[PDB]
Amino acid sequence: KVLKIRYPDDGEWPGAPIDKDGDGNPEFYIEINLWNILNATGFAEMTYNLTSGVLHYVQQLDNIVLRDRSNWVHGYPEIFYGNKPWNANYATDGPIPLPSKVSNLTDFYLTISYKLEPKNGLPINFAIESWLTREAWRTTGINSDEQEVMIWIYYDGLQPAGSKVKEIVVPIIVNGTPVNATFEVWKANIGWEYVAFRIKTPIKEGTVTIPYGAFISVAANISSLPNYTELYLEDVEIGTAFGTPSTTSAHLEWWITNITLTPLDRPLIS
Ligand SMILES: [Ca+2]
Ligand SMILES: [Ca+2]
Repeated sequence: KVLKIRYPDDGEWPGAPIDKDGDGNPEFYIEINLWNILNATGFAEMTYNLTSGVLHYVQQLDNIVLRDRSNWVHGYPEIFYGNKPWNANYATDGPIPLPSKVSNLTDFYLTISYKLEPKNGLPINFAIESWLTREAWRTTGINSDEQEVMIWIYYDGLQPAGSKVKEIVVPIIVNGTPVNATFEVWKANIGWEYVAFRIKTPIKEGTVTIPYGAFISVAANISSLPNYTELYLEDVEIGTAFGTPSTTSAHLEWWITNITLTPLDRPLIS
């Protein structure tokens, strides 16, 4: 009834599928994903109670030494749907058929209920991201002619890579109320094209619904990549990037109670 993964007990890359009906196709996949930590004292643990659906992350890391300080953040503990293109983990038991070409995929709402508790000023975000690849089912990383799209609905003390492009309005729902929100749009080239949408009014807890195609449409429109609509939207990842090169301790707790993807009768890109 409770799935648990733990760093460092389960190795340096703990992860596991959430497969509540035991059918061999996960509905989501969880990873502690301390991808830029070389060594730390303490632990990080992610539990997932299969009756309530609560995902709970608890992290107490100290003495942190990074694998590469130029990558800035320490890690991105996360839950995702679809095929994460960096590894062989996937989750496809859901209503949206990911991966799919962006030219074929319906728009969808993403609704997340959550609560974040970073300790002592730790720089963090709460970031949803997707990877857009030239092949349907990538598992070996990302190339220069592909894209990372990130949507930050909370942040403290972190700025997206690259430089600010513009601000956009996106109609979202916060705590049951439809609201026009503003997102800054940032663009970088970091080995691949990077586009991040950073909310101007961070939301540290509650229930948030966003229309995914509002973001992908802007990412398409500002992209320098050729044949953008032939890319596959591989996945939707939800997690908290944290840390900076001068952070040596990182204590953080958070909870996610619901993730829902809701299809809409319309194209993703408009
Ligand atoms: Ca399943
Ligand atoms: Ca994968």
